[PDB]
Amino acid sequence: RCSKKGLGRSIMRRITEIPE
Amino acid sequence: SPNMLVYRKMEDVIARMQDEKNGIPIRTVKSFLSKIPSVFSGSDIVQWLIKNLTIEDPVEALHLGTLMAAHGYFFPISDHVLTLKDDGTFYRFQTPYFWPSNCWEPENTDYAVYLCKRTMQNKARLELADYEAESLARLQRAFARKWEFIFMQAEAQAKVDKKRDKIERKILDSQERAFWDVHRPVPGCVNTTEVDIKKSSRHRLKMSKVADSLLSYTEQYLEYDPFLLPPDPSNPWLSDDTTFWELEASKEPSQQRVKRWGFGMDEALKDPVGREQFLKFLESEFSSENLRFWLAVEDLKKRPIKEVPSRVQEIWQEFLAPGAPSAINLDSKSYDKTTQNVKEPGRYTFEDAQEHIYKLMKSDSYPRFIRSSAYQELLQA
Amino acid sequence: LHQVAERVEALGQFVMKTRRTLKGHGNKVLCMDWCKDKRRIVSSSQDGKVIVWDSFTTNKEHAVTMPCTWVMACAYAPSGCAIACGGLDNKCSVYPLTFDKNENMAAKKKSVAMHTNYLSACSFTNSDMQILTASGDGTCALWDVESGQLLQSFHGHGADVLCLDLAPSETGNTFVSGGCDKKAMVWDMRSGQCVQAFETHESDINSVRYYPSGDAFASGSDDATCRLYDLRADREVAIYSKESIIFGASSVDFSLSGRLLFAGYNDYTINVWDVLKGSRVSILFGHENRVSTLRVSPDGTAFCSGSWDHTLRVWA
Repeated sequence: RCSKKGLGRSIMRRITEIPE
Repeated sequence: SPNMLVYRKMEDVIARMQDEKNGIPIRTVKSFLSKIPSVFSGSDIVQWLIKNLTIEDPVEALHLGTLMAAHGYFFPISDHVLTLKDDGTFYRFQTPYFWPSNCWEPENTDYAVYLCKRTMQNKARLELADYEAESLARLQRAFARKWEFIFMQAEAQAKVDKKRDKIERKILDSQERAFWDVHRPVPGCVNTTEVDIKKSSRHRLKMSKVADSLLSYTEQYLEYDPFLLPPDPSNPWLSDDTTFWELEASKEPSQQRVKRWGFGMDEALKDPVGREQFLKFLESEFSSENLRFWLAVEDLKKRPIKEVPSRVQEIWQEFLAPGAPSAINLDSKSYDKTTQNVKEPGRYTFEDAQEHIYKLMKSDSYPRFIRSSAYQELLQA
Repeated sequence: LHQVAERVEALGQFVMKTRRTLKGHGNKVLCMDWCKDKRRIVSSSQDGKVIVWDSFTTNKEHAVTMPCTWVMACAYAPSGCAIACGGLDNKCSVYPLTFDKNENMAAKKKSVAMHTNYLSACSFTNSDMQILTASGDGTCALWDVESGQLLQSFHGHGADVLCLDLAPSETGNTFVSGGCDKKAMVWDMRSGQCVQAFETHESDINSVRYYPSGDAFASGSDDATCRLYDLRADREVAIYSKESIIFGASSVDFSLSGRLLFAGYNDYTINVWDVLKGSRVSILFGHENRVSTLRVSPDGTAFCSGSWDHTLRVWA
């Protein structure tokens, strides 16, 4: 759960940054 | 792909729209209730259209603006249903990652994500309308297994965006609200996504000659055009009459009809009335055969392949067989072609013979008919 | 052309607007044709239901259901005996129009043509016995009525053809073709040989029609840039475009004068243009959705529209 959560968070962050 | 070019043209449009030196200025309003920046009023965009596009009708330019704004290039800040209304309401452009040209396609799980996120940002009200609440009810009933990480990433995004400044959260959430309006719209307004399954994969003469021909072919019926200048004002469509067509039914022509016959025997033969009167003259002049032949050819070109042989041999024996009463008259290559083809009934059997007799009739008969006393007496009244 | 055309006196105001409405369909509407009786109506839908109205009366006298979907082309008999509807089922059925069997207008379905792909349109040639058809095959032909007996073929293409219209003349029964290949080509039905072709457009082409003197034909496509082409000079005659309209061009048809020009568009308007001076003359905003296909009644008294709004109007 923790690994999945951290991965999802960092991934959404990197996505929203790629979008910016 | 076709519509790609359409979106490209309108991209040209909005690119000229948010121009550096020209363009609409994205203002920051100040109110007794709040201070809203980076908006503008629909009258602004209307004026911009009229200026840089020279769209004479305000209504026409408004309709262009209407469908543009219903393709996600700007939206009304307080409404779901995209419609440009010329007044003091506040708009905004869209983001290059959220145009519609980018082949985007949302899906049901993602609609669930946006539903959970909106419903959980505020918790002061069901910040939504009845159709979207209805959609979320169905998503619940059908997505029984998969909810949790949806809620997870939703509030995660909420933190990741609220952590940036307060006006940033506002503008980003406004944009990524409207872009899902356009791709899943309110029940009423038409979707602007779909596409039709079809796209779901040498002797020449001078133009002046053609100009004269086209102008003249216009003029000779120019006074017949029932849109531009009709002498018979009887319009069964407009003026609730029936008499015009009913006169068109009767065999007695109009004087219009008789003047119109005088242009070309082809049009005459198109007219059944013309056929009858021309045939009458040919009979009374003991000259009612070549027209009889040509009518025979045409009436032959109408039946299916079941009767083509039954007629071709028979028509030969009646007209094109030497020794029959009806004596169609051929030259060397004509009668040669006829004799060779007559064995085989064909959909283009008698082409050269028809050309021969047809130029004969067009060259001789029609002239004297128009010159004839019957024609003059019938055209007088 | 227009460098001499400015000489003809320009044209005045038009006041055309609605004179009827049809409220029978339950979907989009995607084909329509007049009769030669100059008053009836034919139009098929995308949801398997073909209709036969009387716009003069708005009173249904027929009804019929097609087995399939996306019925993309209908046609009316000259006398009024049969109609050919088909596309996406590769087979073009024809039904005997008359009040013959009060049981069904579809029950007498007799397969007549059938390609191996969706079918674009069809038009009768001259006699209630022989119908054209076009599919995604890139190849058309004439198909008899009762037999299904193919009569000739045309394989000059390589894409999806979408256009087909008779010539007005009863001189050489020819007809016209232009499709996805950006071109247009005209068959001579006496042989089947592609004697003349044309290409200037910028995308697929969505219909064409003859200049009603039997001497030329213009058209428009999803370039939004309509053009008119001669047969005798073999050359483009004048551009028909305007930067304002941008959307696709989804029909054309002339007025009996051969003066005006009609075309339904994708920006929901219609657009009548002068054939000589090249100016617009009106834009008659009626349709809440896109224009599907459009025709002029043969008498020369009005015209209807095909549109994406789930109903028809009779625009006078």
